[PDB]
Amino acid sequence: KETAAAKFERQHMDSSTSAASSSNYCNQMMKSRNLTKDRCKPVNTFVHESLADVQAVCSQKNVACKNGQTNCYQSYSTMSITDCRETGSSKYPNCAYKTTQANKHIIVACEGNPYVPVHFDASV
Ligand SMILES: [Cl-]
Ligand SMILES: [Cl-]
Repeated sequence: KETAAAKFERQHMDSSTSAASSSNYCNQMMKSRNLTKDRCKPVNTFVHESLADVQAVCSQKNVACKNGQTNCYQSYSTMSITDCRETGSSKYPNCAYKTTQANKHIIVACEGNPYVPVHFDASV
């Protein structure tokens, strides 16, 4: 009951802000995107660009994925992103995250028809 594309959108897209506000962005977004349900998702990145700009990456620079697959693509430009990672004080169900805002290239795995992002691999 979620497509790979839709799961990618939910976990990784935050086009409604230009950049993480505040230290509490990650606590709020990890909860609101339902990434804290039965466990605290340990690590997650949100991208502050339009969905079209992110989708476009699937036609940009083809690079290997960490896992050796060959359907990864690296954004030609940097993009506003926020990395969310659990802190030592995080104990499910009181999940706690460090918010780190940055401008980096993103690397995504793409697939399907239409050929769209299905996994966030990394930022550089
Ligand atoms: Cl979909
Ligand atoms: Cl991630």
